[PDB]
Amino acid sequence: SVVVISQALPVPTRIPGVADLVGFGNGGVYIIRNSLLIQVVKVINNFGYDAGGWRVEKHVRLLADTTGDNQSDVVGFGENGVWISTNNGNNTFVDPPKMVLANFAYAAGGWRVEKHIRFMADLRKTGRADIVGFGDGGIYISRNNGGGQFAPAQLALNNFGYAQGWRLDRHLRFLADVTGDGLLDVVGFGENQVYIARNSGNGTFQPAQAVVNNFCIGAGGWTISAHPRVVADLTGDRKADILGFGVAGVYTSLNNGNGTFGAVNLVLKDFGVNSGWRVEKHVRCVSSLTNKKVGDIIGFGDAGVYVALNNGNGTFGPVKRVIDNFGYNQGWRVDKHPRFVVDLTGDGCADIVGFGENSVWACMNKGDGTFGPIMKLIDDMTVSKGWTLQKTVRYAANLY
Ligand SMILES: C[Se][C@@H]1O[C@H](CO)[C@@H](O)[C@H](O)[C@H]1NC(C)=O
Ligand SMILES: C[Se][C@@H]1O[C@H](CO)[C@@H](O)[C@H](O)[C@H]1NC(C)=O
Ligand SMILES: C[Se][C@@H]1O[C@H](CO)[C@@H](O)[C@H](O)[C@H]1NC(C)=O
Ligand SMILES: C[Se][C@@H]1O[C@H](CO)[C@@H](O)[C@H](O)[C@H]1NC(C)=O
Ligand SMILES: C[Se][C@@H]1O[C@H](CO)[C@@H](O)[C@H](O)[C@H]1NC(C)=O
Ligand SMILES: [Ca+2]
Ligand SMILES: [Ca+2]
Repeated sequence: SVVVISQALPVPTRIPGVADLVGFGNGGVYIIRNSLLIQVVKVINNFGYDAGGWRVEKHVRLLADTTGDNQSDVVGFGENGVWISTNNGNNTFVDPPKMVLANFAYAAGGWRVEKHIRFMADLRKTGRADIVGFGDGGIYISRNNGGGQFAPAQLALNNFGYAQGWRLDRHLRFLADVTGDGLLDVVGFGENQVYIARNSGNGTFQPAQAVVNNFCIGAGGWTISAHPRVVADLTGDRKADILGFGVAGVYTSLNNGNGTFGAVNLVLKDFGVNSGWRVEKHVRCVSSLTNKKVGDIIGFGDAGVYVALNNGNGTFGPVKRVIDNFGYNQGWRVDKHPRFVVDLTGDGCADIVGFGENSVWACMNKGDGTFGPIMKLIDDMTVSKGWTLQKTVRYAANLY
């Protein structure tokens, strides 16, 4: 499946891939390299709660390739600017980080976790991640001109910003290719319409175009607290479609192929509020689990993990419980135990990793959307080793 950057998952992972694990702990940054030797390595004495005063409430911490060598660097939007530790290539990183731009920060430009969104993305096909922010007046970009040189921020589009009424408690904003040129476009679930804005590839987006009168707070009664929405390729043409977990179950609107969108249809009477699914209890994801390389549905429910496989065209097979674990009944909690659907093995069929109370656990896809046994990875990066959602940030990420 394709590169989509979302609020929930701001660090995309590759399909196929062998993702690593990265934790911003109280003491700094730690990695678990996906390899024959599984261990935790501390790489940076910074970007932590007690290593630089980093706070989930004020600061943003991401991974992105900022040089074009396909190795992920550590990027932090700190108190007064953007800080970067680059990947040295050998399971080490530059420490300390350097400040590349005095903007996109709590005390540089007045950026706020409660009002604004900050991502890193290669928006101009340079091979390097630019800084992209949904701020007050619209979307701002700072161009990554290479050699650690980031240009002053410029307005990319006067839309999708706080000034245009966009709110984190009502609306959703994504970056995803909806046209097929490989450039990430804006997809925004607004007050009463889904909008797209076409990336021109030059640090600007085209005027926003309304494409769907649904999936929004004021179009079908879609709420942030009950009804998660995602953007993903459901058909295999590498153009993103829309999928929402609504009241009756799963609704889609399929891309016509040019970034306009078709009718909204209920495609599966499961994974929705009426089947007992709750944002506070459960995790719902779309990722490629099969050799069809299309979005399949995965839900971490009460009794375990449930999967519905896409036939290749956006229609879905029966729901099956594939793993009797990682579920609310087994003690897993949204507010304690991060769970990700990510390729860990390199076959293109996403696997499961969960940061449990005591250990990190994985479960491998057999290659067909069914799963083997649960595997212990390590006894670290967990609640009992001092990791909480309030004070730490954890990701699956392809470091290399
Ligand atoms: C006075 Se901000 C503080 O600066 C030091 C370097 O002086 C840096 O090590 C920290 O990471 C940074 N923390 C944040 C949150 O920005
Ligand atoms: C790239 Se900072 C951005 O700068 C413009 C002018 O440059 C200012 O009006 C914005 O309010 C400020 N902050 C945010 C959060 O959008
Ligand atoms: C009256 Se809603 C408002 O409409 C205008 C015009 O279409 C659009 O440019 C804004 O982005 C949209 N804002 C949200 C939050 O939906
Ligand atoms: C009163 Se539910 C509402 O039903 C209509 C069709 O009746 C559908 O278009 C909406 O998308 C759906 N909203 C959610 C959140 O499920
Ligand atoms: C009483 Se849990 C329930 O089990 C059925 C199958 O028995 C499954 O199809 C549902 O989607 C699942 N819901 C949740 C929240 O896990
Ligand atoms: Ca595009
Ligand atoms: Ca796999």
